[PDB]
Amino acid sequence: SLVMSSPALPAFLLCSTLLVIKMYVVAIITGQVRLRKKAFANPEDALRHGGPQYCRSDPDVERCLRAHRNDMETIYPFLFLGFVYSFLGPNPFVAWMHFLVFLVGRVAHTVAYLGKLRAPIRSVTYTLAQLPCASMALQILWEAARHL
Amino acid sequence: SLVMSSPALPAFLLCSTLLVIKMYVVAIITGQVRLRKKAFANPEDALRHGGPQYCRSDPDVERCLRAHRNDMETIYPFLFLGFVYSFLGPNPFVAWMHFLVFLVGRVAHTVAYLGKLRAPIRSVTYTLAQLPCASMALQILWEAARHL
Amino acid sequence: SLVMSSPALPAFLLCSTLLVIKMYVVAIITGQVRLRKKAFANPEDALRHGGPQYCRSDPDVERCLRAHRNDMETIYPFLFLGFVYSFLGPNPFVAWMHFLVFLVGRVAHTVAYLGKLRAPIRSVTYTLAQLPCASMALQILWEAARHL
Ligand SMILES: Cc1cccc2ccc(N3CC[C@H](C(=O)N[C@H]4CCO[C@H](CO)C4)C(C)(C)C3)nc12
Ligand SMILES: Cc1cccc2ccc(N3CC[C@H](C(=O)N[C@H]4CCO[C@H](CO)C4)C(C)(C)C3)nc12
Ligand SMILES: Cc1cccc2ccc(N3CC[C@H](C(=O)N[C@H]4CCO[C@H](CO)C4)C(C)(C)C3)nc12
Ligand SMILES: CCCCCCCCO[C@@H]1O[C@H](CO)[C@@H](O)[C@H](O)[C@H]1O
Ligand SMILES: CCCCCCCCO[C@@H]1O[C@H](CO)[C@@H](O)[C@H](O)[C@H]1O
Ligand SMILES: CCCCCCCCO[C@@H]1O[C@H](CO)[C@@H](O)[C@H](O)[C@H]1O
Ligand SMILES: CCCCCCCCO[C@@H]1O[C@H](CO)[C@@H](O)[C@H](O)[C@H]1O
Ligand SMILES: CCCCCCCCO[C@@H]1O[C@H](CO)[C@@H](O)[C@H](O)[C@H]1O
Ligand SMILES: CCCCCCCCO[C@@H]1O[C@H](CO)[C@@H](O)[C@H](O)[C@H]1O
Ligand SMILES: N[C@@H](CCC(=O)N[C@@H](CS)C(=O)NCC(=O)O)C(=O)O
Ligand SMILES: N[C@@H](CCC(=O)N[C@@H](CS)C(=O)NCC(=O)O)C(=O)O
Ligand SMILES: N[C@@H](CCC(=O)N[C@@H](CS)C(=O)NCC(=O)O)C(=O)O
Repeated sequence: SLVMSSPALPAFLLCSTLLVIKMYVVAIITGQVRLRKKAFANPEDALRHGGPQYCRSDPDVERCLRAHRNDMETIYPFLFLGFVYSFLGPNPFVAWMHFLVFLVGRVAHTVAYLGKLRAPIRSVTYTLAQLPCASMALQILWEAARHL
Repeated sequence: SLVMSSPALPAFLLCSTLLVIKMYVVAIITGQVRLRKKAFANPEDALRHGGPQYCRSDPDVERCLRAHRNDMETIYPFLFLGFVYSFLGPNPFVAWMHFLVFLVGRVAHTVAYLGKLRAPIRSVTYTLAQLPCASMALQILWEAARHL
Repeated sequence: SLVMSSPALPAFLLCSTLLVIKMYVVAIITGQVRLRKKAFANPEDALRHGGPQYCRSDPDVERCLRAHRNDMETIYPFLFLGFVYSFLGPNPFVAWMHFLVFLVGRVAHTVAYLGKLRAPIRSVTYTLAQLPCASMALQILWEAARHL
């Protein structure tokens, strides 16, 4: 199998796919909140679900959208950086640590966001998860630059 | 050519590039709607196009932005999942079907969204397109996990 | 090193990683603006930073979010298109030019957006940067289609 193209690749693919699934979970939760709170973004949706007054904003729907947006601001860059980093021959354990810190930090971020946990818990989880991303980005920069 | 690195890859690259172009079409439509409805997001834009009163929201611009955001929530994960899945040696026809269902579902989603089609047409197209994404994600999970 | 899998790859990886870092800079700036203007998105954040009245919108925070969103609408597609394009055996100089126009255009876009530069400076930088993206997308389409 081509999953063994590099020793770090299986770990990267596991963490990254779990994070994609975690984003899908946020999308599904958002839909559930829209239904339960009757807060739809579109008149056509609202008319099917009780009337035009249900095309409206809701603070919990907005919170779900913020968590999903923050995921897009961070997880998408990781999918790129982690893939490239997997092929730079990093120490297997060190690579695993980078991916695991990102995975745990991001899952914790969504829990802290949707769970409305006290500040600065969410901010700390965000920062933690970005650390391995910064590390991988710098490593890629050096490797790319030196091959120019 | 390296497009033949796997039998499923050409189909994946065709569908994924068409979807990127489809996102670009949404960006261009959004700009056209801003101009036609004189609804700009920035004072500097509004002042060039008739006055400060034209820095304002518009329901059709907001709808375009929702479609584009939903694209980012779904097409970007597909670009990752479909690329990896192409290298897991899937049945060629089965892979083609996964990519085609996603392509058709997503094009239909944008038509249903921007066309203001009755509910639940958009919701159904969304769900349809996510099915092959869930399928690919699970397959990647098993392949990655078993190589740990 | 696997960075030399294709002659264009090091240049692509350099430009793409710099652009990811540039997105991270926008995220950090956004946080600084939230703090300085006391405009937080969440009640839990506001209560830590002076009171519930500080959960509020701010035009500069909104502008930062627009720049970051526009980045997600454009840089993420580039990460995909440029990666694939690097493996289609393009002329090295021509490829470098595609990546450099995108890099310069996007950095200029963020400067024009956050700097509130007069129209149509931002719109021009956006258009410039999209040109190589359109070019790469078409090239990928032909290469993928002909291998079906
Ligand atoms: C992400 C994902 C991944 C994998 C599979 C997925 C399958 C479905 C799926 N949806 C997202 C939530 C969405 C939703 O709840 N929308 C509500 C608001 C508008 O009105 C709707 C009709 O009443 C209900 C749903 C169930 C229609 C489709 N998402 C998926
Ligand atoms: C996505 C894509 C892909 C490939 C090539 C592309 C080329 C351009 C291009 N734009 C997106 C729409 C955008 C727009 O219509 N903005 C209006 C609102 C603000 O004010 C503007 C100046 O009056 C008009 C435009 C034409 C300036 C640039 N997009 C592209
Ligand atoms: C992108 C990136 C890349 C690499 C490393 C990074 C490290 C941190 C980092 N943050 C983004 C900005 C964010 C922020 O300023 N938020 C303010 C608003 C809410 O309240 C906060 C607590 O008072 C302050 C911060 C510093 C907590 C975390 N970003 C990073
Ligand atoms: C990957 C998806 C993670 C979902 C985490 C959801 C955490 C929800 O947690 C809940 O949050 C509520 C406030 O929103 C509180 O009232 C509840 O006490 C708490 O259980
Ligand atoms: C604001 C703090 C966030 C930045 C986190 C820095 C991550 C450190 O990253 C490290 O950088 C070194 C020098 O480039 C490299 O030699 C290491 O391989 C890399 O792990
Ligand atoms: C990939 C881009 C797909 C663009 C699909 C646009 C569909 C527009 O469709 C139009 O929608 C209008 C309401 O918005 C209706 O008034 C019109 O009858 C209908 O033709
Ligand atoms: C809520 C319903 C959405 C989930 C769609 C499930 C997609 C099924 O996906 C299937 O999963 C099987 C078991 O892992 C695998 O053996 C198959 O290869 C895979 O196609
Ligand atoms: C990659 C990050 C680029 C950051 C570019 C920030 C440009 C800020 O530029 C500043 O903009 C202000 C208005 O916002 C003006 O008042 C100042 O004159 C100007 O210096
Ligand atoms: C609206 C204008 C934006 C579109 C920019 C067009 C970019 C041109 O792209 C070119 O297309 C040719 C034909 O497919 C190819 O032969 C070239 O390799 C490619 O560089
Ligand atoms: N887009 C972000 C940029 C900065 C950021 O990502 N901050 C982290 C830590 S405070 C966060 O969880 N932001 C909440 C959010 O993005 O909604 C924002 O507006 O806050
Ligand atoms: N961000 C989405 C998450 C759920 C979702 O993607 N739902 C689909 C089917 S109802 C959709 O088309 N949502 C419209 C949208 O994202 O604006 C939302 O707010 O609805
Ligand atoms: N989502 C974009 C789509 C069109 C676009 O990307 N336009 C460029 C050039 S005018 C832009 O800088 N838009 C500003 C923005 O996205 O906030 C929008 O709403 O304008």
